[PDB]
Amino acid sequence: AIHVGHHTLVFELFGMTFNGDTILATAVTAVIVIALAFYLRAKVTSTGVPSGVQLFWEALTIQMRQQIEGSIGMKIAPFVLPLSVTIFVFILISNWLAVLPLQYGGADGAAAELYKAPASDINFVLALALFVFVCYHAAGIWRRGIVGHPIKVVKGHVAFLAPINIVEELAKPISLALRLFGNIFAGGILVALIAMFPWYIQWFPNAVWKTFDLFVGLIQAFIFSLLTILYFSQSMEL
Amino acid sequence: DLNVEIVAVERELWSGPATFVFTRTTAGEIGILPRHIPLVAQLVDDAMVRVEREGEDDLRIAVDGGFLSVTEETVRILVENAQFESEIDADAAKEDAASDDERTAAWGRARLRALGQI
Amino acid sequence: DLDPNAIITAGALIGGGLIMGGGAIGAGIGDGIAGNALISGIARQPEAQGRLFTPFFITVGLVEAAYFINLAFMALFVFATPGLQ
Amino acid sequence: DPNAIITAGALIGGGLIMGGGAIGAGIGDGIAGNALISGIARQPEAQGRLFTPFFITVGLVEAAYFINLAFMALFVFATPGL
Amino acid sequence: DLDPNAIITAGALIGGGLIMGGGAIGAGIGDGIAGNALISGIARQPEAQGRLFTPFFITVGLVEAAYFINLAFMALFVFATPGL
Amino acid sequence: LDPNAIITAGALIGGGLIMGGGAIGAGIGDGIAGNALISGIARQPEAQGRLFTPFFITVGLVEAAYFINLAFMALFVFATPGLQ
Amino acid sequence: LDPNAIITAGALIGGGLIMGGGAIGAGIGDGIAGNALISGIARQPEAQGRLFTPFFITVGLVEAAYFINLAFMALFVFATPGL
Amino acid sequence: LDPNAIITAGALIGGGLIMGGGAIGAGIGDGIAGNALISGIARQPEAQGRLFTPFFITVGLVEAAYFINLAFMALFVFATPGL
Amino acid sequence: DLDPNAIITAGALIGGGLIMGGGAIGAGIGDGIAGNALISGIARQPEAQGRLFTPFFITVGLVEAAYFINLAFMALFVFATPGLQ
Amino acid sequence: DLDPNAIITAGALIGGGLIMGGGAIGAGIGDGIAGNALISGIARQPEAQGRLFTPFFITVGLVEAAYFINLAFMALFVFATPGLQ
Amino acid sequence: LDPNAIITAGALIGGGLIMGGGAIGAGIGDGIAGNALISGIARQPEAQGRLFTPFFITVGLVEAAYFINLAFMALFVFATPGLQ
Amino acid sequence: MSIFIGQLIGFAVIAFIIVKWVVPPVRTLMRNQQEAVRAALAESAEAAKK
Amino acid sequence: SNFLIPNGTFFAVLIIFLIVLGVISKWVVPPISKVLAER
Repeated sequence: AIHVGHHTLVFELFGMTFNGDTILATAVTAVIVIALAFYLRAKVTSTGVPSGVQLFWEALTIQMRQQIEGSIGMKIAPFVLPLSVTIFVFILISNWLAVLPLQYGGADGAAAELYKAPASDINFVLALALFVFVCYHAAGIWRRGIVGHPIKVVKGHVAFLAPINIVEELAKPISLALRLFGNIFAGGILVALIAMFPWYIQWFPNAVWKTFDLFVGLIQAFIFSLLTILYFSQSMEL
Repeated sequence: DLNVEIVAVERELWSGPATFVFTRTTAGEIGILPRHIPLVAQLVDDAMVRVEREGEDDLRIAVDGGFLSVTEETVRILVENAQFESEIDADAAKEDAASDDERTAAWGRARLRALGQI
Repeated sequence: DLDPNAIITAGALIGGGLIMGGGAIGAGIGDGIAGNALISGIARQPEAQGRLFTPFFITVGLVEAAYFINLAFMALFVFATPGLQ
Repeated sequence: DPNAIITAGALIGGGLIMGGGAIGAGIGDGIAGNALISGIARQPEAQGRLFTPFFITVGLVEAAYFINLAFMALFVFATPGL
Repeated sequence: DLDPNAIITAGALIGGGLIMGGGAIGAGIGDGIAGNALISGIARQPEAQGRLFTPFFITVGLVEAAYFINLAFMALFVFATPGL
Repeated sequence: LDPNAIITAGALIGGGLIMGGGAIGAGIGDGIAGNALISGIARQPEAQGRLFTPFFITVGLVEAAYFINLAFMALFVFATPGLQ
Repeated sequence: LDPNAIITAGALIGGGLIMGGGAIGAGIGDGIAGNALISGIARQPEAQGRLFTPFFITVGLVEAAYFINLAFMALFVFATPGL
Repeated sequence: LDPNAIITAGALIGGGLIMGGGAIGAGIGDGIAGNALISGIARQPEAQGRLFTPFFITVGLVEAAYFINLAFMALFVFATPGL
Repeated sequence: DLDPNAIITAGALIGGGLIMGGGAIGAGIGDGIAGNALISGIARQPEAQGRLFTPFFITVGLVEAAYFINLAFMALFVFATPGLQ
Repeated sequence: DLDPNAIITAGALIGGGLIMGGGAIGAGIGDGIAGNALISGIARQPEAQGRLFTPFFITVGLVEAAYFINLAFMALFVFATPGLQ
Repeated sequence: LDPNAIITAGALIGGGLIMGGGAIGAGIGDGIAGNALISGIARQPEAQGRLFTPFFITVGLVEAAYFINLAFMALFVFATPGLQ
Repeated sequence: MSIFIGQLIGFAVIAFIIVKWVVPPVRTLMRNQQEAVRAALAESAEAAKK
Repeated sequence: SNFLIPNGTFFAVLIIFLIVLGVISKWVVPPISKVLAER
């Protein structure tokens, strides 16, 4: 079978269900990010040659900066940069960790994954997308006031197209979330499907698919971060 | 027929009626007919211009620093310099091509194209 | 002898699938074309980036709206099927 | 049940209507936006100059789209021949 | 057994849906292309508008006309269904 | 399960398909030819008179097929082959 | 029900698909070829005649395949295979 | 409901789909190739001949797929597998 | 009599097939168009290549979404079919 | 009161027709576009002919590649229908 | 009528749709990308190598979808969900 | 089990490909950035000395 | 099944992310900005 779904380690609290597997995956990604941050702080050396982690972090910051000023300056949105770089590294680590060999057999004839990327769960992508949604909506709010924010978003660039603009205010979150989900969810299916062949034929197609999935995860992380910055700039204007 | 005017910086070279003007602009080979649209283009570094009249042998001219300007009433080729096939000596065209300097090599290549060697 | 709800459901899912096929095609091609325009504009004028967003965001916007409108009605077809009985 | 079959056909027809409308509207808007983007890139000062024809085209395209919307609404809700 | 008119109506609605799908696709795409041409012409030359509408409208006609035809004829499918 | 019901259903489906396809083809072709005409006129107003001669040719090739569709489409629904 | 009714219904649907595909192909191809012809004429009016030789070569070709569909669609609705 | 009857109905609908796809592809590809040829000749009328040779390598290949469709459609309709 | 779940699942499979068809067509067209823009821009001026990767990766992002989102919905059609009874 | 294999084969024929039609459409469009590129290049730079064939063969290759897979899938569908009873 | 028969027929048709769309998208996208690459090589003879790096990415982005869809055929034909 | 072995072989192939082709260039870029910053600091020291 | 509907995990994930964000807010981004400004 394929058993698409089947969240493991599920539990309940305060009358609400929680998926243990996705929570564990996001915890692993978060602890890896925090470990990298601590490693950077330990080996932070402006005067000396920067460490590899310092090179990585400064590369990410320089990128996200460049796009920011290309769209809007720091002083207008100082806090966007940390948000975007976070989102980026978090999603990238979440997607890349999946490359590790954590696929086994459940004795049922169907493969199982010990570490499933959180983006492959609707909860993670919805959390990220709604967090960004609230963040830049509030950013625009106090950029041009509570009263003016709905007016500007409704009128958009051209007032007489007001209805269409409204749909966009609903589209951006969903489009931000679902795409990411899909981008990762396919992999979860694909690898499972790749388990249909024997090992001596399963090794190759899985190799190719995961090799491409690395680039896919990188591209999706970059796209989500850039679109977050871009929407932040859109909401914070004039 | 269209009025071809091959004109250089130092003087005018040739003028008269023509039925076809083939050349190699930077974008690509272009053939101008009597009612071509107005146009301004830059001839390639080693451009060659072939002019065909009504029943007369084509004039093949090796052009350096060429600019083509076509109008509904006249067509002009403003060249930094330009030499006709008859005056072009094959030995120089062969020997100066593929030289150290790009400009001289292009000029030699244009002369060879005018002769036919390319 | 078949459940009327079964036939209605099959029709509703096929209709929603068609709606989303059309919406996906339209959105993908429209966004690709708008992105081609934006990329060409950037290639010609690297500094035009900002001023080119107001056009681009409009186009994508329109395109996206149409697509997402379809999305809504597809849900309407599937989750709350009109005429279901 | 005749009603079941006719209604299923109605939903499928509405789906076709919306699929075609979505394809047409999306691609037409993309093409008009490509034109507007190119015009802005080449002539940044034509912004207001270029809005007029672009919204003419967009309005016509969305008019076709909304006609399809209305007829889908007719099919799904006020299905003839029920 | 089933009422034949049920199958007739279902087929007619499917046909009308196909007609609308094709007409909408054609009209949207053609109108978008004509508008692209008009926008590019205006951008590259400001004051041809007074002339540019003369061909453009024609073109839109040649496009929208077809749409309307579909529209009109689609009524025949949904209301005056042949062999009903 | 009346047979003529199936006959009419198939005929109407086929007619809708042909009408949609003809609409798509006519719309796209008219739009593309109109884009060519509009750009040509924009570059040079004098050519407006000339360009109609080739442009009107293209529409003739395109619309013909569309108007052929309708024709053959009329065959299926109004007089369905194989209908008894 | 009569199987032959199913055969001819499938034939009608197949013929509709054939004719629709032929129509789309012919319309798109003729539109593109005419766009090329119109642009060329606007460019080089004196090449007008010289442009019809390739244009028709495309046209007749684009129509050719289209007409083949007709040459077969009628068969589907008049000589239905397996009837 | 004769089994072979449904087999033939499905085969006819198939054949129709194959023809629709093949006609669409052939028509559009031929139109695009003809557009390239016409634009090339209009820009450079004297190159007409030298343009035909590559133009065929494109067109001669486009219908290579289209005709293939016909072939398999025969296998669909005239000799239907599993009939 | 025929099982209602069987016909419902057949309709769901057809809907998912349409979802994939539309999504893949849109994705292919959009990726091709955006890549054409990127390639033309790089060829015209290689020095600008580094910049073009930013808008280009936007375009694909605005296109792949319209496709991958559909993939998600396709799952909803095939794995958890609404009204499966 | 019907042979299941009949329905299976009808569905397989419909599916294979979709396969082959989509493959033909993609192959034709891609071949035409690549050939347009080649013809424009040859017209503008006749000397470039020897250079242009190498990339063109690649462009067609992939464009034809997909086609043959669909062609190959004929063997899988109209002769080796999976799920055949 | 065994339900699995209807399920398998639906799965076959769905897979046919999946690959039809996948091939249409992949073929057209690869053709467009190759058009860009060929024109670029014609314009700048030596650019060919430096044009592969973007072009392949486009191909990688295109074939991806096709490859993805190529998997679901199995999922539809060899592992049809809800086959029961 | 068997699928686990196949996946392990696939991961080994992926790692081999990465180390063989993508690791050298990323390492080269890292070393280039290190050398650039080293040269910048050396030039700052040289400017102070001057 | 019913993949789209989110569970309580929606909330928990935010916590994790927020925590990570906190670090990037203060202990990653500002030090790197200082380093780049100094350089």
